[PDB]
Amino acid sequence: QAVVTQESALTTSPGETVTLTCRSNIGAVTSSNCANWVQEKPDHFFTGLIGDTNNRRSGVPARFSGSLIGDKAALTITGAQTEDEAIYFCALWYNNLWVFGGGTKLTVLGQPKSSPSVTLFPPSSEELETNKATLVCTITDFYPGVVTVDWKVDGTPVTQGMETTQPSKQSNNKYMASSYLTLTARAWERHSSYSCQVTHEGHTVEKSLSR
Amino acid sequence: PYIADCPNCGHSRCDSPIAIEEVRGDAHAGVIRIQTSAMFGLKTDGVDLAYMSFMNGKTQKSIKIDNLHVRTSAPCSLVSHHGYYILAQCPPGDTVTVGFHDGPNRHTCTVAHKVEFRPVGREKYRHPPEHGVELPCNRYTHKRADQGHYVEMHQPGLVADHSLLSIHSAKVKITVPSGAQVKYYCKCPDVREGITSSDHTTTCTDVKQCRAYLIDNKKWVYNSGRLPRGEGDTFKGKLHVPFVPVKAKC
Amino acid sequence: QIQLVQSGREVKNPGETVKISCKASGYTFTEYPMLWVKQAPGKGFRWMGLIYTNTGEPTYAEEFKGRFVFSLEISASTAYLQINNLTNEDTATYFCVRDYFISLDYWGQGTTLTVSSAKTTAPSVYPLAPVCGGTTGSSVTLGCLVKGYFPEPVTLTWNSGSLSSGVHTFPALLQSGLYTLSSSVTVTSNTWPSQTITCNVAHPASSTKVDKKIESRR
Repeated sequence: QAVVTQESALTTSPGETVTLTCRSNIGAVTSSNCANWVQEKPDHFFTGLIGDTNNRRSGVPARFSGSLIGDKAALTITGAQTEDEAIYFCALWYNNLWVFGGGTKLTVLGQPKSSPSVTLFPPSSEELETNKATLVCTITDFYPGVVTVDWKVDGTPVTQGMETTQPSKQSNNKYMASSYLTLTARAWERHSSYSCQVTHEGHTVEKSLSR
Repeated sequence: PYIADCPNCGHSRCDSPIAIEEVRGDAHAGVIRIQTSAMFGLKTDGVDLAYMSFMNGKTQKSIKIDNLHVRTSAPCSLVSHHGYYILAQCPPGDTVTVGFHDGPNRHTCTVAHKVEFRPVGREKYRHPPEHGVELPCNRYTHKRADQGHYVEMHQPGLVADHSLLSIHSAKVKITVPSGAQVKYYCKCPDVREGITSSDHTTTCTDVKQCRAYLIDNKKWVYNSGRLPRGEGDTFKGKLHVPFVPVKAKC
Repeated sequence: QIQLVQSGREVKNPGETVKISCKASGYTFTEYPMLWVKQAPGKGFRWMGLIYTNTGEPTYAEEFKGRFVFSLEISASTAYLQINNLTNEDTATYFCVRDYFISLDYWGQGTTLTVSSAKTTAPSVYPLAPVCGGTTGSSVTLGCLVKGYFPEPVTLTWNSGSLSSGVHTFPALLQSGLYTLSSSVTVTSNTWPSQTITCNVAHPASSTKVDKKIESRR
């Protein structure tokens, strides 16, 4: 019966100072709200940063500090780093329960771009023994995390049969994704040239197999 | 530096550290000896009478005296401070009105007290002249090296501080200044004394039904009427008065 | 130091019950109670309640009083979430969390539940070896395709988990009523096919375990 509000997204560059805020719909935030700040890195990875407004969890870099600014709780990153790019959630206590904010997606300049590593595999034979054939195109270590995957059977853009996952964040903070093109044992044996084309930060990478 | 309840603290009854008790317009020399509940003088530790320590929070603030103002019907003139106590040359005034300037805020304190200054003599002036005869007036000293009397100054009682009683995300959460003694329970049944570090509260939830207390008797106080008793004991702390009334010839 | 490791992700058809464990490490269980938080797919983070790991009394958020029940295997430093009469809109991830320092200091890994009607289909595990010709670089990428299973989850390791560096496991995705997952691994060209590289797959719901060694196409 209280609504915590946070900035939606904030973009900064390595070395800058950035402030995230946490607003309560009922009134000014005070020390009896024990503002907590939590960080979510990709992979459902949670860590606590600050608690009780300004107590930094142990092993959280000092570039992170909490405080009350005006009528709201604030988190300041002093010397933001590339590693700080994540979702920050604030939590406020209200005498009997906790209310979490919507979280702020923070983007920090860094991590020089990285091209994808693409590999296309042929349907294995144990699978061709099922009267099925699935060409797997794996794409890993790319950043920025956005790609376009296009399949081309025998020179012709396939347009049905393919499925491409959504970019998932790896540990190093780069992304990955795979695309599947399912044919029939038979569709397989028919056509002759398969190719998985991946477009990333303007360059294209085509990986073709030959049956 | 004690903090008490000023009666007409700018708006109305605040709790100023410079809460004025024991106004003494009883001498002749245009002078009043006053006690603030604030202990200006040296700092917290060791230096320079002309600095300024009042209470902000549970905490002191031992900094410069920059812009003191005692005043009455007119602005007074400071004479000297020592301890809780200031001497200042004032004119007559129906009231007494005191205040410094921390710098962000005026933060004054004011009080009623019937003041007059008859000079000693068959002349009923309103003010001391530059000339005339000298004769035995009653008056307070400039100085501090003074023992002619001493007032009892034993401990403080507790004080409220609801900045302590935060929330442990569902429960009301007390903390401690520095390991000080926080005397705690709530209307519900939970921990009943409180002599602790930072506790939580299993039972109650609301901040407004709990005992935010500070038994912090590492430094005694003046025994103001606007003090709550330290219920335990009459601790020691017999402490002098600087500004003795002396037989100056005004 | 402090590790809260949670159970793996379940699939359950509407109406069922689930018991999600949270095994605590590094602290004395008893002086720090447990927060249960629901991060729903879109919606963001929500406090589900707190359990006094000392007395055992739970607090539920009002949204959670009813089908939700917190309990603890005190003795083993485990806290557990049980959601009975599962509703389809309970698919989400649930985190256990330690309440300390006037907030929450450590969060678990999460246990994701996918409430969904469906039978039980064992996966087909297929080796992904490089193209029949050449493939000459300083390194080499092999793969493993885990196709057509239900429900979640499956676990996948490489060489019983001794080969974890250079691995990309790709989140399972639903296609035609079945889940499909895949993984790649990259090693130096001297390692493979000199040394054996094996994909290990388990599908608990069907009691299926498959070990598939990646063999050269010729």
